[PDB]
Amino acid sequence: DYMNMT
Amino acid sequence: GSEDLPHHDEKTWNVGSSNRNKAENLLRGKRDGTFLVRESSKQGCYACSVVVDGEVKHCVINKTATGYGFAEPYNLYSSLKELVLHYQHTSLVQHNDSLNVTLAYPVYA
Repeated sequence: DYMNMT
Repeated sequence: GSEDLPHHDEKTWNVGSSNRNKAENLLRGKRDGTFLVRESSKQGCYACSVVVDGEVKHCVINKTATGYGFAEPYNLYSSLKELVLHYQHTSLVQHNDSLNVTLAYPVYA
């Protein structure tokens, strides 16, 4: 689980 | 000038193949904007771990033909240190409204 960076 | 920044010494923030758990250990109790870079568990990618609002946030760093970055159209940087130098003066808010910090303070500065 990583931050969404879009 | 900004040549003084600790970010120019990659050893102040690059903690090699350290995993997520080790990253979280290292950042405990650190001020907002303290950060590190490492390999990701996703083999061949890297990750940035950064303290925001007192919590450690993890962001994958893509490795693409045009460079490293967090997302298109920002996969532009020729190295991790170019990425880090860019985000020392660019808030991560342009990627996620909940990441409104710069890569301010290398964990080992």
